[PDB]
Amino acid sequence: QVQLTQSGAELVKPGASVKISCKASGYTFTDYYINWVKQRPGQGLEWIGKIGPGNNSTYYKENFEGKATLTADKSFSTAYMQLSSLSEDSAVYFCARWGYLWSTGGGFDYWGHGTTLTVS
Amino acid sequence: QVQLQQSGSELAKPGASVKLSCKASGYTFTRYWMHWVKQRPGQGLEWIGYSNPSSGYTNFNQKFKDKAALTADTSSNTAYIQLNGLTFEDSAVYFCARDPPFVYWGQGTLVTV
Amino acid sequence: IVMTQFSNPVTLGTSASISCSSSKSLLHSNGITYLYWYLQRPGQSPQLLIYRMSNLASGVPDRFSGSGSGTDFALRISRVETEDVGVYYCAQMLERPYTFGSGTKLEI
Amino acid sequence: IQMTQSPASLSASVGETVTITCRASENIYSNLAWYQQKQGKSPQLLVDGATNLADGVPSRFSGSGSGTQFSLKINSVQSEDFGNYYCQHFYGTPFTFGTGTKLEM
Amino acid sequence: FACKTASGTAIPIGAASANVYVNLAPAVNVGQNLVVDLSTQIFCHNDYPETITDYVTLQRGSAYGGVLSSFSGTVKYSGSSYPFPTTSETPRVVYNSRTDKPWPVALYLTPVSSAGGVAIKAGSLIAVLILRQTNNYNSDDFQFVWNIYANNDVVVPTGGCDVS
Repeated sequence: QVQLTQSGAELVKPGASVKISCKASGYTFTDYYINWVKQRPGQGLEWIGKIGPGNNSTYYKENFEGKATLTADKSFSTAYMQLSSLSEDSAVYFCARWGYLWSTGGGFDYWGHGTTLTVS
Repeated sequence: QVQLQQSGSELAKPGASVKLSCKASGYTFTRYWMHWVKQRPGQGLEWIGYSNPSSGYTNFNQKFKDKAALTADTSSNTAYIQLNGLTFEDSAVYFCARDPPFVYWGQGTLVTV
Repeated sequence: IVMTQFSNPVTLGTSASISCSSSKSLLHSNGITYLYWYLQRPGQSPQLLIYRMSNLASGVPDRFSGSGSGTDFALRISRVETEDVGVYYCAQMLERPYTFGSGTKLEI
Repeated sequence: IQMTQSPASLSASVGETVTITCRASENIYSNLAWYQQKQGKSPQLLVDGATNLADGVPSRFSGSGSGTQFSLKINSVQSEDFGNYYCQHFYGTPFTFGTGTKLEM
Repeated sequence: FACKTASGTAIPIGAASANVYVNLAPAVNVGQNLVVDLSTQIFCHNDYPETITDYVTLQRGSAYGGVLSSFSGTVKYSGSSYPFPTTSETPRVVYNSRTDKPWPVALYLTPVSSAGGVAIKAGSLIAVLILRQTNNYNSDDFQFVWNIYANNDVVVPTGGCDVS
């Protein structure tokens, strides 16, 4: 019955930094992992980084490393991502979950609403 | 009720072997395992032995490898033990216990060098 | 990891057959296939459909079923309804670089 | 796995409550036993693992605590033991005992 | 955990209670005599080796009851010998590789008489064990119970050499 929400639509002039967050409620936030993914029209979907609040361990791919980092708030559920050294990245940012707490589905479940990060 | 009895104090020269006898009665000696606890005079306690009277397979603790023998006898109702290698640091008493945690205990033995 | 897939013409309310081809198949000892399968509509958020291989999730109907093979992938729909249309995805667990599909949209 | 305990020496008065605690790391579970030592006698058991008063004492002895913290609290003390209190865990093959705490009264 | 039986039987994992059907091959040793050898029939595989590793243990609330009365057993949990009316907690075993790995346990019996033992009817209860697991990530625990079921009509020799 739970749902995910993020933030409002933003338009940013090139050369600046942008902040988009994810908010969760209705379950324990300590155990489930956090993954963030982007989709673009005409290009395939690909996820940026893997973060877990239990150990604060950051895994990133080689191509998107040095662009952004992922952090979650332990007191209340909130996901952080700050874009740095920005061009033409006008797409949609999502926040996703991860399963398999002991013997469950173990897939990309619970997907949130859509936003827009346009650039000029 | 069940009781535990054991031998009195025995002194040994350095670099020798000593045997201590623990005797039991009442309960079945075949069914129940054996424990051993080392007590230095006022410096806490350690955990050492773990023997089965049915066979001879023993589970030691890490700090000693060949320093103990832990021989068990199953016909005269007398659980035995053997200590190999004697120095000044081994002068402490040893206890007898039954595995139901550590309920019934023995008396002790003043082993000196 | 490079992966290749629109869709064939589909008869109204019969079946759909789309395939996922891998540059390197995944069969490891116990003989289970590691795939992932998604569904989305325009505007509304995507939802999960199939995990591992023919394992149902949440409260979706049981009509979604597929066939497993090392070099070929298959999945079939039985009934076509208004919200059944859209674009379907495909994902594999290729170690640390997980990669999703390029998309495949069903049409009439 | 280690066993360290804090209070050591306490007090020399009759009537008030006392607190004895043992501290362990790497999260041992509900398998800790408490029993006392008399200066000239063989030790005897008091409480089982977690909280469970064993047969052999009708006095007020109640234990509590779970996770990594375990402590013992008793309401009244009179004509009791002079020696020490020891705590014993049941987790793996190398059983290890804590240090000593002395109560006078 | 997705353990399977060598006869093709898969076990449930969501629920606490479960049943396994294992045949028996009794034989006599110099000191004791094995009754159930599970180091071949039961073996497990894990999932996702890169992120999550697993550990499994058993507590002291195990019993030998059923048709047979309580005896003094001997258990090898990939190590030394423990009494089967368990009074302690086992050491930890770890799973990591995706390939199948055996889960070695043994079940013995202490001889009381030189003649023989009771017969085992095909389809009964043998022993009850409880297991609890912990992860590399989550700090909580999840425990469940297993009871072994009889599949073969065999006898137990107890002590001596059973000749027929």
